[PDB]
Amino acid sequence: DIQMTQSPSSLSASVGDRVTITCRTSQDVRGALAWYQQKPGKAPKLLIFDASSLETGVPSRFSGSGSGTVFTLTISSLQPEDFAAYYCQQFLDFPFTFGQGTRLEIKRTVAAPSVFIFPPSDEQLKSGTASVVCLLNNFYPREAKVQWKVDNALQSGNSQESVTEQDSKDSTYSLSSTLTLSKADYEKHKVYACEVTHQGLSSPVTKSFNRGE
Amino acid sequence: EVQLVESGGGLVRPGRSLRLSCTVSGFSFDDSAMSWVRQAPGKGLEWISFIKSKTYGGTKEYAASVKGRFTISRDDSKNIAYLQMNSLKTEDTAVYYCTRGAPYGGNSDYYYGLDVWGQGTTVTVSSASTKGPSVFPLAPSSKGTAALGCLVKDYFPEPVTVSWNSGALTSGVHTFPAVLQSSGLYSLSSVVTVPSSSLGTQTYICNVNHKPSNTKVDKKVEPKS
Amino acid sequence: QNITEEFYQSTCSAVSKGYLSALRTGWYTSVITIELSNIKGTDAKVKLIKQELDKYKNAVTELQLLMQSTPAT
Amino acid sequence: FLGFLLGVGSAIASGVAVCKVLHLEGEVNKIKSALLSTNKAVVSLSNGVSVLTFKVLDLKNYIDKQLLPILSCSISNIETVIEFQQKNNRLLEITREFSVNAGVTTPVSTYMLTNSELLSLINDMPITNDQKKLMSNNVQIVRQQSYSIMCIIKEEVLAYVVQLPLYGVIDTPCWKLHTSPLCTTNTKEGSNICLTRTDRGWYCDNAGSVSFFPQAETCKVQSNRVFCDTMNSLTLPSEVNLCNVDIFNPKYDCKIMTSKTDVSSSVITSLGAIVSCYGKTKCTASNKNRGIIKTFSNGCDYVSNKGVDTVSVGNTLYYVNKQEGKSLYVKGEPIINFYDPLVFPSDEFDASISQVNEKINQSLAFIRKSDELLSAIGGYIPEAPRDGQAYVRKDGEWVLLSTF
Amino acid sequence: FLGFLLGVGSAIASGVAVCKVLHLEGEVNKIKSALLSTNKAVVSLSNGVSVLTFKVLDLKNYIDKQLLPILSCSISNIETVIEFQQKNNRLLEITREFSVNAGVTTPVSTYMLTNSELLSLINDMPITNDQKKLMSNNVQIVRQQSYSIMCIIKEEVLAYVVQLPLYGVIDTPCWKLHTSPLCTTNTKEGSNICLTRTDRGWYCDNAGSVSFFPQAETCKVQSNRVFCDTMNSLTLPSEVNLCNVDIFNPKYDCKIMTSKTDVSSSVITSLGAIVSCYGKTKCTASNKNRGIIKTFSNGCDYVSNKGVDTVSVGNTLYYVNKQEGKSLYVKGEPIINFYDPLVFPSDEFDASISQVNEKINQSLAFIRKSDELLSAIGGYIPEAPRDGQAYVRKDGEWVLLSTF
Ligand SMILES: *[C@@H]1O[C@H](CO)[C@@H](O[C@@H]2O[C@H](CO)[C@@H](O[C@@H]3O[C@H](CO)[C@@H](O)[C@H](O[C@H]4O[C@H](CO)[C@@H](O)[C@H](O)[C@@H]4O)[C@@H]3O)[C@H](O)[C@H]2NC(C)=O)[C@H](O)[C@H]1NC(C)=O
Ligand SMILES: *[C@@H]1O[C@H](CO)[C@@H](O)[C@H](O)[C@H]1NC(C)=O
Repeated sequence: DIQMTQSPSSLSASVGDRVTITCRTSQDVRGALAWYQQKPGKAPKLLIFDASSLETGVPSRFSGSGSGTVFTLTISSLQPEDFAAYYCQQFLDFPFTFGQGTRLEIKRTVAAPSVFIFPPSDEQLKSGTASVVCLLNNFYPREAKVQWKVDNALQSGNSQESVTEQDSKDSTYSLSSTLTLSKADYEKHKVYACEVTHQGLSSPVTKSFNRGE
Repeated sequence: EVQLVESGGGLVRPGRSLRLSCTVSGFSFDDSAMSWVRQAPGKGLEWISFIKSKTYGGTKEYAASVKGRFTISRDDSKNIAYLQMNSLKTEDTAVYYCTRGAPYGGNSDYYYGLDVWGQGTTVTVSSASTKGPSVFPLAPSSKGTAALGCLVKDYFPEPVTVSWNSGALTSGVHTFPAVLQSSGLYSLSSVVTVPSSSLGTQTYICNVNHKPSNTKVDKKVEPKS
Repeated sequence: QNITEEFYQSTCSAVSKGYLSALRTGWYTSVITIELSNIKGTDAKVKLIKQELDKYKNAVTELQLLMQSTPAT
Repeated sequence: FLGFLLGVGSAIASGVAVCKVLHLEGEVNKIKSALLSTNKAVVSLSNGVSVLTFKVLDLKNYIDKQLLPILSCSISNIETVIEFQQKNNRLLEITREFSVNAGVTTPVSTYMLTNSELLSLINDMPITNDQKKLMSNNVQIVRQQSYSIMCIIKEEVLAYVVQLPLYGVIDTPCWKLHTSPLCTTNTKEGSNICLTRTDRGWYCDNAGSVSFFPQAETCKVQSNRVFCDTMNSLTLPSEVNLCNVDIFNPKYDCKIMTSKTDVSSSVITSLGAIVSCYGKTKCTASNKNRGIIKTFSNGCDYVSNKGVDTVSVGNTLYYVNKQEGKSLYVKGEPIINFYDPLVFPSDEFDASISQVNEKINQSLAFIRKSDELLSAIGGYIPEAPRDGQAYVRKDGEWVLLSTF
Repeated sequence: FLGFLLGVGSAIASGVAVCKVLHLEGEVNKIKSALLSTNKAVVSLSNGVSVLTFKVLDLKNYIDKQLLPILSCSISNIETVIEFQQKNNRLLEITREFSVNAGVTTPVSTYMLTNSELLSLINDMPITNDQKKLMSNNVQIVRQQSYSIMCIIKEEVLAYVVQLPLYGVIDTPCWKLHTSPLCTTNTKEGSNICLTRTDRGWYCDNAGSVSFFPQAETCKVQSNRVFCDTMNSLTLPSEVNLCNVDIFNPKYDCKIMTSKTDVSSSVITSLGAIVSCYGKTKCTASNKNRGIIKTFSNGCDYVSNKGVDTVSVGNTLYYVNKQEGKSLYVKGEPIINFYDPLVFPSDEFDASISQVNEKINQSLAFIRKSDELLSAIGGYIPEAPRDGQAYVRKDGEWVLLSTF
């Protein structure tokens, strides 16, 4: 099989900018590439076939170039419609393997997240489990680091994060880190803290609570 | 005019079989070659299968991940293409799209891209049975603007609809995407930011609806000590 | 823009639809004029201006011979 | 192909008519008096026809004013010499072009009429704004569709007619038909039969009918616009288009050409390439990056330019046009298989679908009726022996009356 | 003659493809940046195709540097004016050639590309040394086979593609076939029948087959070198050559053309002249010193150029080519004498030897079946009138059953 490598996985750019995504292949595909555009939830769309040939109905801002091993997809002037995912596909021999993809986000001024912490409800503790929720509201860029500290003990293997899409109005992300524990372990300790690290924050913000309040 | 409609998706237990069927309408089905491409939830596109035209031998080409387990076929008499999924794993839970491979010319056994794409059908492979959700309040125990929410935990299968104040509250609401827990059940959280001064006057109730189990739960979210 | 083409294998032929017409149906005549001059001590420059006037007079003489045979097809 | 079916016309007849009008007395003075003030005017001749008039060069107001007073004489500056050369070069070049082309030149050179002068003439022509726009954006085509007839040089003025084209039909749908031989694919030599559609060329809708141009080489194409000339056309009914979707339609008798010459060839279309690969010839279609992407089987096939750059038939390499558009492949049984090669007319040029079918009806008469007269050779009887008694017919002989 | 058997191709399709590549954004900046130091360089476009690039004229570094500072303004040197004119004349003539030919010119003029620049491109083309030698000694022919497509004039640069030819097949044996009508020589007017070979044109060995050029007027000759174009050719098997030595060979069905128009003509060959003198036409062959040396008999004959200067057929005077070489006269019975005029198909275009033999075998079938069957049959036996009585044959007559 032939290995595909799309670079970069994420690209932040504004409207009207000139962007370039790269697709490296393991072999000489003899100009047998393909570029696809996939909007979230919808089916992908073939943009460029062969190496640079443009499919019918594709705007002139989409350019395909490269040869042999390195191939580039270029958007001359970005438009608000062009923010989606982009995949490269090889068509030399089977299998027609895909690339990892390149997520395209809207560039924005940096905004530090608003941190909230929610202890498990009394209704849930009576069932046997306990879920402590940490909320990072409206931040940029997407990259954010969250650690749970129970009585200053670092947790691992218990957090499970979830992030929303970029807001259609303010273009901000929102993250939800859920720490799941058992009722016995939850009632063993007393201090529970959420440490948030982000570019907008000069120092890591730690929201905490003592069990009981 | 040109349309590809895949059907036959849905829920299936790990280890059994399910047959997807792509109906083609708008062009000559016998002269063209068909392909199956899936996308796992949160993961990228993965090329799965490919069947060539009747003129080129009817040759089935599969990927390494599904070779020996999946089987592609076509019925040219009724313009339809099948993907038989046998010995299904939990990783096979994905959206399956039906595509048409475009030859390097009008007709050639060298293909340059995937011309037409179907809208896709969702296939969920899980051993878990239908279960309603458990809603728990995320109360603001801290004191500008405060945030509160609901925890919709342990439900199967997708999806669930969460609304605030029967649709009155919309601004500042963030319903996070579902996350599959280690138990095989889904769990999401839906939060909302409101001014701190409106807590003592206005009541906030989240309405969590789950049609696969007919479970509608309204949880009133109010603070504590 | 937005051009199609079809190939019919039954007749081994191809039709390229999608063009716009611009057929030449008729003619329009226009008369172009060049007004001439009735022209009937060697310094440095006069030799050149004299042979240039010779070019001019020979041109009008050759055109007088050419218009002699009114065109006809 | 069907260029012999065209009529014969005189191209410069109109300009020459205006020319013969310009020879009349006073006719030149009307123009010289009209352009005495401005450089462009509209003048109605004696016969009432109104024509545009233009004065592009005034050597009179140069030689008689700027050059005459110096002519004992002496030139003081050299700049006047180069100035005179620049003024006279145009007349020299016009004289050359006329003296070579016998007084009628085409296309109209820039010396005969510059772009500024040509655009001015188009701006003042008695036609629509759409026509002015069309002629102004395609001055290269207007130059190639115009003539320059030299008229007269009387009363210290030079005169030549510029015959400009009128585009009376604009923006109606057109289509170009390409054809190629469709032969059988047998293994024996000369046993194959061939059939070719002959109606190839340009077709354009015009006045409830179709204008057909059999020699597409004479039609000039720019962008999606087709500048053809009705002089090289045929006025056909609209039902001619049926021949593309149904060659066996009853409402129009489609024209074909039959033969037995199975040679391989290719016809490059607007969005692809037709390949007729017969015999031991090798025909392929290739892409500039990977190489050969199709090796054609024996027969007539098609390949779109979507991803194909070259098409090679035998020792001939064709580059396909890389124009953007959608190509659709319409399946169908090659009609040559519907025919019996034993009664197929192999010498047919100016033919049609029904003309060949009727020539087949006759051969079916000639063989099934008249040639089967051989069956009546041995099937009849000879005279019995002119002997004494009578004979009866037994077995295949006359065996008398013992049997009695 | 057989030019209709050829395909249809797009000549400038490759150059137009490269041209459309130059319309893309940034491509012009890549070209402009590559030639910032030298005047010629090799540039690979976005699609990977590598093309040579040349800057033949630099008006930017002349108008802005040597002309701009002088433009209070006053010109001091008069030589600088003529210098600017000499620099600008090339752009003016290039503009003329493009604006007349609608942007596509052929052959490539010296204004478009001088001899030094053309030899530079040939020297830097990535092909064999033998190809460089061939193209370098015959620049006039290379110009006659090249195009000049005007592309774009964007961002302070002018750009046009020069589409040069690649001669992939060199030094293989070629030969030119000349044909002329071969008619009978009867005294009656309409009694004559004619037959003519259609295989006339150029033939060249190429890749185990033969490239055939039916329109020999398009093939150019310099010395013993033949510059043809595969675009208007046909890929035939080698066995086609058999038609010269054995027209009745079975391995190739030679193409002929039958008629009844016995008119006199002459075909000037490479080293002689074929003369078809039919009817009361007087055809002679003469020498400039001695005079008439041969009065042709009625028929098709040949005359070598060794000592003959002119050949006259009727009122037509032909000059034979005086190239040095040996001409060989091969006697033989004219094949038209092998045919019977009563079963000879006279209406035949696009025919072959076996195609004539098939129609002759068919006509003889109807004749040998009609007259040999009707005569042997004619003397049969009629029947007695149907009167419910059985008749027996005796003495050539039908007698009723007279037995008791
Ligand atoms: C031939 O005619 C066609 C019309 O038949 C025409 O081409 C059209 O051009 C328009 C340009 O605006 C295309 O419209 C858009 O193109 C963008 C390009 O990225 C698409 O992304 C758009 O899809 C949007 O739709 C979603 C709906 O929810 C949006 O949410 C999302 O942001 C998507 O971006 C949209 O299609 C139009 O598609 C083409 N049509 C065709 C048939 O090509 C033009 O006149 C001619 N074509 C050319 C190439 O010149
Ligand atoms: C021609 O053939 C058709 C059918 O084969 C038959 O009906 C007809 O009588 C024939 N003759 C004519 C003159 O149409």
